Amino acid sequence: NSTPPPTQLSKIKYSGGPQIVKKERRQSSSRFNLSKNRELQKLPALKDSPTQEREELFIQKLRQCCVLFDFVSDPLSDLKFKEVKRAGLNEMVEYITHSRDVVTEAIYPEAVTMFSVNLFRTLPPSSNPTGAEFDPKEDEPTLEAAWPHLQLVYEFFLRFLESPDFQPNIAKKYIDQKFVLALLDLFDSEDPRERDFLKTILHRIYGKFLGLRAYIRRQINHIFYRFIYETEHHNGIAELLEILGSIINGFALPLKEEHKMFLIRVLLPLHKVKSLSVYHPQLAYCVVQFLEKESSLTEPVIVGLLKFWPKTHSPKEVMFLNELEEILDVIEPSEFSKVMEPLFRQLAKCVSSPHFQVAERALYYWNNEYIMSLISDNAARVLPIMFPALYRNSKSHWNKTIHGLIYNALKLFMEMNQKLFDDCTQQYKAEKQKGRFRMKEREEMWQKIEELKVLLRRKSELPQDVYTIKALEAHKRAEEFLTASQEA
Amino acid sequence: YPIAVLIDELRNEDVQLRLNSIKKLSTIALALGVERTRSELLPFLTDTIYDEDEVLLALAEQLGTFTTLVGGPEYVHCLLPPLESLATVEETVVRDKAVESLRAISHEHSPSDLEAHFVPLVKRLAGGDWFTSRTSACGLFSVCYPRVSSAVKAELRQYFRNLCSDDTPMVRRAAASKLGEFAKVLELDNVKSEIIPMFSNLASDEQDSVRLLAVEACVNIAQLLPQEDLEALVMPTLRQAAEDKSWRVRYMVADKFTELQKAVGPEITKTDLVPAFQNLMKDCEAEVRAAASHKVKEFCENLSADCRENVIMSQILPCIKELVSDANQHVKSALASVIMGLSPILGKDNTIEHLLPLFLAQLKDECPEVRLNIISNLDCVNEVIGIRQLSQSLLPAIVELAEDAKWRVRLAIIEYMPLLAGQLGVEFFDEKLNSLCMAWLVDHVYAIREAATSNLKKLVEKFGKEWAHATIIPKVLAMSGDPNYLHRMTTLFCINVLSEVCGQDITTKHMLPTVLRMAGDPVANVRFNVAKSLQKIGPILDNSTLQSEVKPILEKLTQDQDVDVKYFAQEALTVLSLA
Amino acid sequence: DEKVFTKELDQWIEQLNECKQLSESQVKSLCEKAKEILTKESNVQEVRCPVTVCGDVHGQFHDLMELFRIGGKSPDTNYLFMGDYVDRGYYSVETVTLLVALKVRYRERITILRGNHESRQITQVYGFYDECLRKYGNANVWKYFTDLFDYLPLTALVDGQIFCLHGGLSPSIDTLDHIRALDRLQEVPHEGPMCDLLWSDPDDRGGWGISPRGAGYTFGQDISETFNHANGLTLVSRAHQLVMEGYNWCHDRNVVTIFSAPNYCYRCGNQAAIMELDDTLKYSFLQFDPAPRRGEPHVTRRTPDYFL
Ligand SMILES: [Mn+2]
Ligand SMILES: [Mn+2]
Repeated sequence: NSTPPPTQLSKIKYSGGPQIVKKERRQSSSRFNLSKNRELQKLPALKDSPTQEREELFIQKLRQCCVLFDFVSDPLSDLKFKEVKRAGLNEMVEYITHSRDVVTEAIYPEAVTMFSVNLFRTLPPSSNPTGAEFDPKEDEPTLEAAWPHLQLVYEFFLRFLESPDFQPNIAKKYIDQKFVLALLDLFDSEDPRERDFLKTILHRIYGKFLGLRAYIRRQINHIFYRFIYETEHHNGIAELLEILGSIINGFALPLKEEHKMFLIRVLLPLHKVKSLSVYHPQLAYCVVQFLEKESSLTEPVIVGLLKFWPKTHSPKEVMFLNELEEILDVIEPSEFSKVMEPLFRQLAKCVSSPHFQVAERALYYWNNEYIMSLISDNAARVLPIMFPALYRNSKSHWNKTIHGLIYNALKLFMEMNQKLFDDCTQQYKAEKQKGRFRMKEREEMWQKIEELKVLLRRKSELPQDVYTIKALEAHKRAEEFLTASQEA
Repeated sequence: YPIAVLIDELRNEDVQLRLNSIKKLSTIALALGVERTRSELLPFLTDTIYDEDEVLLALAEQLGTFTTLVGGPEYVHCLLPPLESLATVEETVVRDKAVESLRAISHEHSPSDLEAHFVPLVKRLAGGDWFTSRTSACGLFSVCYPRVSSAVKAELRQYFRNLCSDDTPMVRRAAASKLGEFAKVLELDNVKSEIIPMFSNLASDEQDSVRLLAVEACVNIAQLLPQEDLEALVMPTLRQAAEDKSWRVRYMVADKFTELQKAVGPEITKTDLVPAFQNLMKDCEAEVRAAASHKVKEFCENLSADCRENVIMSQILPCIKELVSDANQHVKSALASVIMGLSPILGKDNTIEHLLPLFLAQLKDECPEVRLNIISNLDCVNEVIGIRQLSQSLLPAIVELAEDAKWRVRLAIIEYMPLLAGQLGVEFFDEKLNSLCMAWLVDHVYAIREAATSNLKKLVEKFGKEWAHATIIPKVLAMSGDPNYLHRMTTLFCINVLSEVCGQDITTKHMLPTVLRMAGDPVANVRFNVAKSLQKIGPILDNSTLQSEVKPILEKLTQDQDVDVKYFAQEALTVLSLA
Repeated sequence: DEKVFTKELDQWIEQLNECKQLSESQVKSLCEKAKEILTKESNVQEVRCPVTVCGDVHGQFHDLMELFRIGGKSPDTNYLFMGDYVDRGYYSVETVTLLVALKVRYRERITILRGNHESRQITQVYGFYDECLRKYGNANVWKYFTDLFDYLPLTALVDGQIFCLHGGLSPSIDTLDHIRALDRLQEVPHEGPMCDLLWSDPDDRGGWGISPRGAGYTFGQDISETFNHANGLTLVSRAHQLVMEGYNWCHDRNVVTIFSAPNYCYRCGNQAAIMELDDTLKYSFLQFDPAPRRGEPHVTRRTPDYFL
């Protein structure tokens, strides 16, 4: 019923100055292991050939397009040898979608070999700078220079997988664990159009190859474990999480211990990376889809979010509050009472925050009548947590919008139940110095020493790269949403 | 002293109050006796605590120093239970602190309880279920190997081989990172038979992030092997790592190339490392060419002296003639930093014929960092070729760079100017280079103006006071009538550095009537720079002029309308002791 | 004024020049010292003739130290800054602390104006509130600086002929006497005369337009020609906008945009510029590149966001 949110190709808000333009961001170094001889004449067409020299002509068209050309160093070298590959790749795409019974088992090694020599390569050094002073959302993408040929290889392989005469028992000896690992290494590509085809191809490979499903899930974890704990830099975290969001919707309902350890030890520590804003709509979908699957996991998810609650990063604190409202929308009333005292001690700090975007995001929880439903059934101990946070800061805020929302939140508590208690005067003043009971014993331990809303969002004033942008809007997607894949 | 009080302070629901009460864990252990901190405090840290990772980071940093507070070096194995729990924590800054503290504790161990308490701790971390424990086990093999028995250290080699063949690449990345450090504590016949097959397997790994770490292990492995079996054990692994399909592994061979030259030896360097160096300079990736250009001086310094100038002139120099005209700017800037250093190696006549056109082609390059790096080593070519040859081939390129567009390139000529003027003589400097040093004083960039005043101090130490009085003193005194106030202060800045070197007679009779004349300047910034200069040149003048010509001017500037002129004149009256 | 404070104040400028922040109690005493100086300054400040005029710095401290190597050190060269000192950079705290400390020490040599980023709201959307959290541990230094920002003057008038301000003109202001009647001791509003003085822009459309920035207006050549004649001005210097050459003339040389942050946000690859007015009020522009970065760019595991 639900699909993961589709990953956008260009994720930078370019509403600054549009008169300044860049210089196309051309790639510098080309490739390793190229060919020497690149001579290619035009083979005869597949449709006009007789019906018995069909597969050998299709092999020779696939024996072509395995010679790699140069688009980076000399961008206009061999234009007649580049167009015969481009017309040949476009011929095989149009041949494979319309005609029937065209793939024999002698076509399966050549279509994998044509994929493995064109795309499987070592991605070039990253043109974007790295460091603590760089916003990871404002990284300009660098398009692949061989995209006149690389696009039609991705387009051919996707129509090859989705053909009705595709036999996954024959192709599983050529699409093996070495093919999958080399395909997962390409998800760090800086071209967003390349990552979009890899997301759709890996979704089809996971869907049809049941013997690779435990291997794909393990190698994705190795990508996230390096990303969380070692490098903190990967360009395709949002594309992999969109694949995993379709896997979670197909899990078997007595949920396995392998999948529960994936939520706690992989999905929850992904919230602490500095570049969470790049992949947050895809990460928040995978967390919520676990709790729709099994609501018993609501307690370790919420106490894991409060453990990774950001304190020196205010745009991430708004994203935590946005994700936490989606969890509280689907929470059970029995799970709410188990977790609400660590939950509302954090919301007391967020309502009383000096940041106006953090304060107004937590004060919008009172507009949610389902969250206010669970508060009214637990008002005996959720009100003494929230009442000092709203009453100590009713008039002391620089923004006057927060003055209205705090008064709006305070009148919903008094109409909920008449707890008009006024014991804020002693339980603050006695605990002014109850922390000074423990301070003089802290000094007593030294007595025995011995032996010594346009303005409300962060925009980018970078110059646009108008050739790269219109190339990203001209790229039609491979598939708009990823359907679920049922667990076997 | 009460255990039931501080157990709730360290379990207090505030996170910051748990952090300050656990950063003072040394003072709690100092207050407790050294026997009760073993029986109550340390089991409490073992059993109860698991919290925020900021608390666990502060806890792991304290327990590396508890070797005296626990009872001395013969009870230090009681710190091993808590430190083992912090070595398995998922966060990488706390389990790196825990493995750092585990190495400091291991030196306090006896050789008997290393095999009883520390080696079973390594074998439990190396056989853990999660990768965070197996990663922390890799850093503990070197500090516990050379002090245990032969049967125990045969088990430690088996447990390190299992980490090098791990299922996850996170542990294989950490096993290769500690392969060279672990190999330096093994005996020679065990490196030859157990380290080599596990080093050769980590260099043929499917992940290139594991393969590049085997290159850095190849430096440490080759430097403790004899030269006779470097060809049959190490060299085919290094030859296929320089031809690797990943540029990140070819980058690590080029970045560690001079270390591989010293470790392997001078004879295999001629056979295998010289043709491998030509292929790294002619590489398809610009990051590898820039890394192989940084090493082009140090590689040719350490060649064998029987064939040094023959290898450079026939194999290296045709490859660096093409890195000069390279398209990428990082490789041109990296070559220019070290290309002048191979001028003493080739000799005088080879520098004139072959290296001097390469220097002129980089003094005129379009990149400013190529021009900066080629100026900074201009003295190194000056000791090989003569000053007669430097003034013929390179001096028209230096004079042309004195009016460069980028001011950093203009600054590099000024810092070279007192060295160049001392060798050229005073009769050549006055005719062709004196107008260059005076044109820098009226430059638009202030850092060129203040580098030219310091240049004038270094020039008169090499040429004398009577050269200054006849040539450069009337040039900087005519700058006082410039209608720009930024240049009128340059006269005061020149007098601040010339007064200490031209003596009392030139300061009193030529430079002191100029600083007293512009004390009635309209701009207030010149008016306290006069008072800041009379404090500076004050001690050089005698007491007679200091009381009759300097003091009546400093008393008038304390009646000024501006507050900063009034302050700096009042400050100069106390330093000159004229109050 | 008193002598033992200035030797403490001179130590802070020397400490800040090494890119070292001040303590939280030192920022509080500094921002109250600058509050007494700025509260007796007019909404349009009178600056004398020899002065160097600077644009947006935006927290780039190492390019601010490069700016002092083109124009000169702070007591020797009279300076005039046009707001936007705390945002879009890694060292926003050390940039605004130095520029305020020069104002307390050298109140006739520095003149700091208010930009659009010296308000409470804009400085929390971008990374200055998080920078005071990361560098000081709490939100007190942010509260000290943004309360100081209310007392900063809006505009400046160099020699009665050159009008310096951050953003641009407004339909509610047509006379310099109308800027003097404003009340500036408040947070920057979302609309009004004070808001458009820090948010407007020039363009080539003519008349008042809709400022796409969301706040402010856009004014054409016919307005700046009218504003200059009604007040006796020869030039309305400004900034607020990224220009690639560092400076940019507009509107038949009636306004000039000066931007003093080279390689803006360490991405843009632009030059910077400063405008030097000499003793007879003739302008000249010095362009400069970013400072070279020196240190150890090694792999340092950043401290996480949840450690406080
Ligand atoms: Mn700005
Ligand atoms: Mn601005």
